[PDB]
Amino acid sequence: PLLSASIVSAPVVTSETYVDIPGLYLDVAKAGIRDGKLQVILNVPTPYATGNNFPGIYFAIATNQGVVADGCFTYSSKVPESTGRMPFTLVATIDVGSGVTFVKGQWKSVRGSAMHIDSYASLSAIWGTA
Amino acid sequence: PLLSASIVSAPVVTSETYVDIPGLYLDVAKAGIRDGKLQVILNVPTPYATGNNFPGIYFAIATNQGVVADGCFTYSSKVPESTGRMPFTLVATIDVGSGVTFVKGQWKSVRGSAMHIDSYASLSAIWGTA
Amino acid sequence: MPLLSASIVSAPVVTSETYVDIPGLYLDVAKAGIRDGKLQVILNVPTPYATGNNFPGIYFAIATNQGVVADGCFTYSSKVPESTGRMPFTLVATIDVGSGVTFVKGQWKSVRGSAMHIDSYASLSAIWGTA
Ligand SMILES: C[C@@H]1O[C@H](NC(=O)c2cccc(-c3ccccc3)c2)[C@@H](O)[C@H](O)[C@@H]1O
Ligand SMILES: C[C@@H]1O[C@H](NC(=O)c2cccc(-c3ccccc3)c2)[C@@H](O)[C@H](O)[C@@H]1O
Ligand SMILES: C[C@@H]1O[C@H](NC(=O)c2cccc(-c3ccccc3)c2)[C@@H](O)[C@H](O)[C@@H]1O
Repeated sequence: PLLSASIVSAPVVTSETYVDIPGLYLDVAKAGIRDGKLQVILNVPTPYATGNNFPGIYFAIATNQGVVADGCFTYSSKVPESTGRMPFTLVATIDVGSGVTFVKGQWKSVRGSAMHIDSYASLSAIWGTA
Repeated sequence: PLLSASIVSAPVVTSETYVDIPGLYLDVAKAGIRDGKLQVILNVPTPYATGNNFPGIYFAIATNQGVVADGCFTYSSKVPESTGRMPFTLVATIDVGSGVTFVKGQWKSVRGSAMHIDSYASLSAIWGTA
Repeated sequence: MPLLSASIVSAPVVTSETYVDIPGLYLDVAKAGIRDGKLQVILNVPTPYATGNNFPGIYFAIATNQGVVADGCFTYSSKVPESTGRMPFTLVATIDVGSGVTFVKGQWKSVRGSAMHIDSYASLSAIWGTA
């Protein structure tokens, strides 16, 4: 039992709080998963951030109970000569029998960065047992 | 059933088109997979690129039908002081019942870059159902 | 369909010329009753950084009781980075349990004397299957 959602682009976003990346959503309930474990992979292979103060993006895996895992990339220069593509992957294993109905990908600005996904990205899950 | 192929190095390559990374090939047919879903992970943990115009590498997951997912890393300087190692992971979920016999890893130059893998890299797949 | 996972929210700062264990990134394959088959292992360190004076970086490894099965690194592209940016890292290996594997662990080693930092979420995961 394999869940997968993929996008080829997202709207540009700037946010001080975690907001949902449109299209990176897995309905666990719709697949009739009510117990057990999901290994979740948020894969954003070609993201970039724009800004004037060491830009970056915070990414999270979230369920109906909140954020379960988060991370980020940041550039190593204040004003990068060019905002290079910086691959990002996040892996978390969640318990469904806690009352999980959904899994989603979120993002949040680092230091006011504008966040960009303009190519393929994916949210995936494999089901198993404790 | 768990598919896996790993390499410890590849030849240096420059290409304006996607070409196959030698050794990163999964034979779905030989494994007797003709239906269902594969979650594929292309993992190139220690790549780098060389060039004079903001180097990088494009990576793709491809089947007998073509590319199903792609991404890249790029540096953030035109002529990096040193071409740092830039980890890359791509994840895609494919339908084997569409006529898939193989899954392979490909790469393509960014702006004429020379592409380097000189350490471990892997192409993996887990089979499941919808 | 057993799913193994270990996660941390931080580790101690480390400088090491040799691979050392990242505390908390450990999977007991035996205790889970796995004695045969294949594990697909993912080491995920999404927000690491390194500090140093000479193009800093970190080497990461997946290891078993038999030794290292896979390794990689990130490195910065400047000798003395203006700031040590967070550089996401993932390593994927598929191992055989029936060779005498009891455990899987995450390791790290300095690049050029770097100090190694994990101060946020990181994970070691495994999915069991067969050839
Ligand atoms: C923000 C810039 O984005 C550039 N990339 C593009 O503008 C671009 C244009 C067309 C296609 C793609 C692309 C294609 C396949 C997969 C991902 C991206 C990138 C990239 O090369 C630079 O280093 C920099 O990060
Ligand atoms: C291109 C350069 O490559 C260097 N890497 C090596 O020269 C090197 C030499 C021996 C072994 C390895 C290695 C070992 C394990 C896994 C990956 C690479 C790297 C690296 O330190 C620099 O920052 C830079 O990106
Ligand atoms: C070493 C620096 O680390 C900074 N990050 C932090 O200091 C920081 C502070 C509080 C929280 C977090 C964090 C939160 C969620 C996930 C990961 C990290 C980072 C980062 O923005 C910079 O670019 C740089 O790499």
